[PDB]
Amino acid sequence: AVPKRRKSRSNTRSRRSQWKAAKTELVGVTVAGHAHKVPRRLLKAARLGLIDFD
Amino acid sequence: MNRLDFVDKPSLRDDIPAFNPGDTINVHVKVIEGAKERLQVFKGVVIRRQGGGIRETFTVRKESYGVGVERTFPVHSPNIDHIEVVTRGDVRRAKLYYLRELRGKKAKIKEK
Amino acid sequence: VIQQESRLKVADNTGAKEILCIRVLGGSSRRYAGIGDVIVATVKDAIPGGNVKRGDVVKAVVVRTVKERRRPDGSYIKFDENAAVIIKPDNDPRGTRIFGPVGRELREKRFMKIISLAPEVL
Amino acid sequence: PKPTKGPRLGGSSSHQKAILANLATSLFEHGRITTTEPKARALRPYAEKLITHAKKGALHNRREVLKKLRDKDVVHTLFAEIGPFFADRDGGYTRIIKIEARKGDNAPMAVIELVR
Amino acid sequence: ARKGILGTKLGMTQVFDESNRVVPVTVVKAGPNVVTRIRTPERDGYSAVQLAYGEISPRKVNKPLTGQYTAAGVNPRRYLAELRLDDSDAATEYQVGQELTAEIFADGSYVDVTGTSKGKGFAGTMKRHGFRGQGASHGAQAVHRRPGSIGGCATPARVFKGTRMAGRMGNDRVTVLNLLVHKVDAENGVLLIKGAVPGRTGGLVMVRSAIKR
RNA sequence: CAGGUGGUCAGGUAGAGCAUACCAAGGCGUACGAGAUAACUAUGGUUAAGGAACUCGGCAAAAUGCCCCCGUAACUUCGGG
RNA sequence: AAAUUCCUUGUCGGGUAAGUUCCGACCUGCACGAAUGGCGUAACGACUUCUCAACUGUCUCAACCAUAGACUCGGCGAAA
RNA sequence: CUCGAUGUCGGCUCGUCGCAUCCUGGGGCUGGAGCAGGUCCCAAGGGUUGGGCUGUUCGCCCAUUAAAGCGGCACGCGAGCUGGGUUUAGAACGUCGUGAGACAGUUCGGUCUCUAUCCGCCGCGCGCGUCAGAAACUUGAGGAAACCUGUCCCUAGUACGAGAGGACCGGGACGGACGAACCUCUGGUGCACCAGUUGUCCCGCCAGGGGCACCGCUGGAUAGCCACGUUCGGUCAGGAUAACCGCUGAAAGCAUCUAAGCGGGAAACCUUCUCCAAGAUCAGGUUUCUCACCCACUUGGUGGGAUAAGGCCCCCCGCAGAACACGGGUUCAAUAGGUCAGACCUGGAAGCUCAGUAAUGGGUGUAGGGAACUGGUGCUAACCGGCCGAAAACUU
Ligand SMILES: [Mg+2]
Ligand SMILES: [Mg+2]
Ligand SMILES: [Mg+2]
Ligand SMILES: [Mg+2]
Ligand SMILES: [Mg+2]
Ligand SMILES: [Mg+2]
Ligand SMILES: [Mg+2]
Ligand SMILES: [Mg+2]
Ligand SMILES: [Mg+2]
Ligand SMILES: [Mg+2]
Ligand SMILES: [Mg+2]
Ligand SMILES: [Mg+2]
Ligand SMILES: [Mg+2]
Ligand SMILES: [Mg+2]
Ligand SMILES: [Mg+2]
Ligand SMILES: [Mg+2]
Ligand SMILES: [Mg+2]
Ligand SMILES: [Mg+2]
Ligand SMILES: [Mg+2]
Ligand SMILES: [Mg+2]
Ligand SMILES: [Mg+2]
Ligand SMILES: [Mg+2]
Ligand SMILES: [Mg+2]
Ligand SMILES: [Mg+2]
Ligand SMILES: [Mg+2]
Ligand SMILES: [Mg+2]
Ligand SMILES: [Mg+2]
Ligand SMILES: [Mg+2]
Ligand SMILES: [Mg+2]
Ligand SMILES: [Mg+2]
Ligand SMILES: [Mg+2]
Ligand SMILES: [Mg+2]
Ligand SMILES: [Mg+2]
Ligand SMILES: [Mg+2]
Ligand SMILES: [Mg+2]
Ligand SMILES: [Mg+2]
Ligand SMILES: [Mg+2]
Ligand SMILES: [Mg+2]
Ligand SMILES: [Mg+2]
Ligand SMILES: [Mg+2]
Ligand SMILES: [Mg+2]
Ligand SMILES: [Mg+2]
Ligand SMILES: [Mg+2]
Ligand SMILES: [Mg+2]
Ligand SMILES: [Mg+2]
Ligand SMILES: [Mg+2]
Ligand SMILES: [Mg+2]
Ligand SMILES: [Mg+2]
Ligand SMILES: [Mg+2]
Ligand SMILES: [Mg+2]
Ligand SMILES: [Mg+2]
Ligand SMILES: [Mg+2]
Ligand SMILES: [Mg+2]
Ligand SMILES: [Mg+2]
Ligand SMILES: [Mg+2]
Ligand SMILES: [Mg+2]
Ligand SMILES: [Mg+2]
Ligand SMILES: [Mg+2]
Ligand SMILES: [Mg+2]
Ligand SMILES: [Mg+2]
Ligand SMILES: [Mg+2]
Ligand SMILES: [Mg+2]
Ligand SMILES: [Mg+2]
Ligand SMILES: [Mg+2]
Repeated sequence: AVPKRRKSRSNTRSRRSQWKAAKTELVGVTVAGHAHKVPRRLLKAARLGLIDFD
Repeated sequence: MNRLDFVDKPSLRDDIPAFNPGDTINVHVKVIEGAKERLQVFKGVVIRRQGGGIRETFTVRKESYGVGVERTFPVHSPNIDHIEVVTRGDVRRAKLYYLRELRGKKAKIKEK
Repeated sequence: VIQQESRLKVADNTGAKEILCIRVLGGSSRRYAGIGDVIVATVKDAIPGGNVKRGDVVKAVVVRTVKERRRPDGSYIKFDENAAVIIKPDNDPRGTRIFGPVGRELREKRFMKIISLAPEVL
Repeated sequence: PKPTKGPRLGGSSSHQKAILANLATSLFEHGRITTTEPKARALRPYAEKLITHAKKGALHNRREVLKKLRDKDVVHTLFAEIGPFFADRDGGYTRIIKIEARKGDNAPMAVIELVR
Repeated sequence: ARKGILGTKLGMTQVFDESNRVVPVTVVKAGPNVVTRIRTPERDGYSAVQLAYGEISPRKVNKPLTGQYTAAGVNPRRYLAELRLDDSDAATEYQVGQELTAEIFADGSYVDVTGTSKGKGFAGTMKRHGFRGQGASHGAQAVHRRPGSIGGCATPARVFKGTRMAGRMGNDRVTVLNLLVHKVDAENGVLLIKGAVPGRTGGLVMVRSAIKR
């Protein structure tokens, strides 16, 4: 099927606004006297030094 | 063990012999013909066990008048009076479904 | 189990050797025919010079079924060929005796003359 | 072990036996493997059932490991080093540690390593 | 007037009755319950009775729900449901804190057993509603399990409400009526109930005495 | 760009074979991925009892299948079939 | 009664439990016919048509399993 | 009305509606003895089969059934399927035309396109509202689904009838079709299960195994999912009624179901049974829990900050599942994996040893290998943590 008519501004901005990024949360890590922020799912590898903080 | 072994424990029957697929077995079945209570004998060849305790079944097989007939009883069924072991058997499988397509003298299971 | 277009061996001496199911009597749109069920049939093979001919429309009760049949005692029963006996309209066989064993479910369907002529009734 | 509920690793199920055979060879050889995370949840019941054959140490258990590992230089270190090291540990021989997901496909990654 | 109890589906097994027939049963641990609340018509508008069931650690129960058992003098349970009674001689036989066990049913009685059925996921039309499907050969281009038509034509230019389509099946509240209680087992807190019983093995099941009989 | 393009060389084990299966010499993993038991569609597999009752129609699928030895009909233009 | 027959599912015999199709005939050939050949014919056909044996998910009546998609996440990113 | 396109017959799948009713249900009249009928009245709740022939609708026929209803919806339904018929190009037969050709004559062959924007519909979430913030259990305004029926026995060979034949009303038993739940049994499936085996290559070789050949093929196969399987359902009783049957009774001293008034009365109607449901914006009810700060301004039912009860994200998973949701668990832990022991499937492992010229067979041994189902075990991962989140008053 093809679109019958073009959508209005109020109809194409309502759907497009629901395409967004779900931000993750961050916790505190102390490594070598330095503080950083990783997600909690990577909390073990930060303490094992397996996270390059760049 | 299972979760439901404290329910099936009073319904189990001791004094049932230890047979295997390939044996030849007499099975004494209680039959009610009106109000008579006679006792009919089924002599055949054990081909199957599908275990589980109270739910275990076996399948025997004979050749009545040129027509193969199977009966599938439950073990621990009180319609079986007593099972009596006649002849052992020397088989390699455990379900013996090749006996269904062999007639007559070619269904001879070995002795020991 | 037997439905329309099934071919059955015939377990008596009426001359018919193989019939072909047409209906399964006992209600409307009935699909299957176990042991002890009347069947309208058509005789597709017959011995030359007999009581029945090829092309007759007879009735018949099923006595042997390859599909397993549950009995109320927990047991099961399973024959190796499908067999029927041609009956009269008073539940009596047309022939004089029955070849092969027949099932015990003929005993509650009030077919008492077929059991007494059978060699072995299981 | 528990079979894979779902589509198998690498497409076919013939390929899943090959991927799990080459990851257990590399895990026993090095002691630490960086791989994707669903290929590391699958590895963990498969390598702990090859140390249990190695802890028993019989000939018949060695002939059973050789059904899965086609590398004799790592069957030796499984029966001479990895086997007797875990002799006083009742199961649980590996550890999965989650790493940053990799660029290019956002495939989440984990490391699987032996315990000590 | 209508007795009721809360239990757990433990599985199915078989058993043999007095005339040597086979009876497929379903073990339901109609466990020890406690009353914990009574609905009266001058306070609530109807008449019923709560029933608490199931062992739970007292730290998994939060502070609002812990207080509802404290005004009843009862240690907290896991599940809690009501037994809807009728308003004729309503609730004299229930008191708060009363123990209900599995031997309030007798052998040969009939029960209505209700629970939450098993999830079948997002199911199509030949599984959720028993459609026939089109043919599997003779040219049938890609319609082996599709529904086909769903309406008429330009009159009416709409699909009617209630049309049978695909979607999620299962997870429904299902009551199966008139099941025979084969044997009550007071030592184990076990009913043996003939036949199928809705739910997964381990789920919450309400057992009530039947009215159709 | 799943299409088209003439000629030469062409190993092993099984095999009648340049078929097919598995391999050598030598090449290649060919250029979006990671996941995930939804419906439905494609591509393959299996199915109790019945066996064309399907359908415009046995379409599709299933079946038959190799070597050696016996044996082989109507009809025929004497080759055949 | 045909690759020709409108009336027409002509009528008669055979085949199936039931045969508008099929095979054999009648002749009442709407409107066959002798090199725009008439009537036959062994062989041969990815032809048209009818029946039978064997076989099976075509079907009664569907159920399960794997894969490529569909669905989720990251990248690129069109069209009628 | 549509020619800058509104795609035709039948079948398939899925329906929905009317009653001009085929069956079942209720009645009047009868040239109704009974049994079965004829005709008319009321009634749409459900039910209404499988084949042969034809492209067929129509129609005949076979075998059944309680019956095999007649019609509307673009002669319902091709962005759902089919393409046999019809309406392209090929070819032939008959007839017409000197001919090209033609024939609501016949015959054989003949591409069925489309990634769903909007409304509709089946599902499932996010957001805010419900005058504080939360948690648990609920009433049901209003809707959805379901509604079919047979044979046999007893009452009784009684009522009726010269005979043949043969009941209404009540009571009981066993089925068919349909539906929903379910996996104990039967049966099917089984892509990390066990075993047999062919060809070939590799592991140095023998022995033992493995890769690939549709899972190479073959024999089985627990869990899960299922039907062919198990179990259950359509019930009982009330309320108001249709046709029809009355009671009392005038106008009209009689009579009349009616004008006042009161009853009987069916599968239709409303309750009762199962299910969804307070987004029912009148946004409900019973309870318990938190029941507390701090800062600034223009002192506002104002903005910020920090919390409580509680929840979410993350994590370990599920028989919960497209995402999301829902449910269990997080060291005070048996959630998953391991491990240990049972259950179950397979069918007697390797190694050694004995018998045999060998192929192979016996012993050690209900062996060994193994997944889902049950129970113990604190060994691996459930972590040393983030984000949300509580009240102007006033009138009687
Ligand atoms: Mg066993
Ligand atoms: Mg699986
Ligand atoms: Mg993929
Ligand atoms: Mg393979
Ligand atoms: Mg599921
Ligand atoms: Mg189908
Ligand atoms: Mg296509
Ligand atoms: Mg297809
Ligand atoms: Mg190219
Ligand atoms: Mg060429
Ligand atoms: Mg070669
Ligand atoms: Mg080749
Ligand atoms: Mg390329
Ligand atoms: Mg899939
Ligand atoms: Mg089949
Ligand atoms: Mg078969
Ligand atoms: Mg056949
Ligand atoms: Mg045929
Ligand atoms: Mg069909
Ligand atoms: Mg048909
Ligand atoms: Mg047909
Ligand atoms: Mg073909
Ligand atoms: Mg083929
Ligand atoms: Mg020929
Ligand atoms: Mg012809
Ligand atoms: Mg004719
Ligand atoms: Mg002819
Ligand atoms: Mg002429
Ligand atoms: Mg001439
Ligand atoms: Mg001429
Ligand atoms: Mg010619
Ligand atoms: Mg994307
Ligand atoms: Mg034009
Ligand atoms: Mg236009
Ligand atoms: Mg049409
Ligand atoms: Mg009417
Ligand atoms: Mg009448
Ligand atoms: Mg209707
Ligand atoms: Mg009603
Ligand atoms: Mg209609
Ligand atoms: Mg139409
Ligand atoms: Mg129509
Ligand atoms: Mg359309
Ligand atoms: Mg359209
Ligand atoms: Mg032409
Ligand atoms: Mg001319
Ligand atoms: Mg094509
Ligand atoms: Mg589409
Ligand atoms: Mg209501
Ligand atoms: Mg509303
Ligand atoms: Mg269902
Ligand atoms: Mg089981
Ligand atoms: Mg089974
Ligand atoms: Mg294996
Ligand atoms: Mg060897
Ligand atoms: Mg190779
Ligand atoms: Mg199973
Ligand atoms: Mg009533
Ligand atoms: Mg509710
Ligand atoms: Mg509320
Ligand atoms: Mg949660
Ligand atoms: Mg041995
Ligand atoms: Mg020797
Ligand atoms: Mg084990």
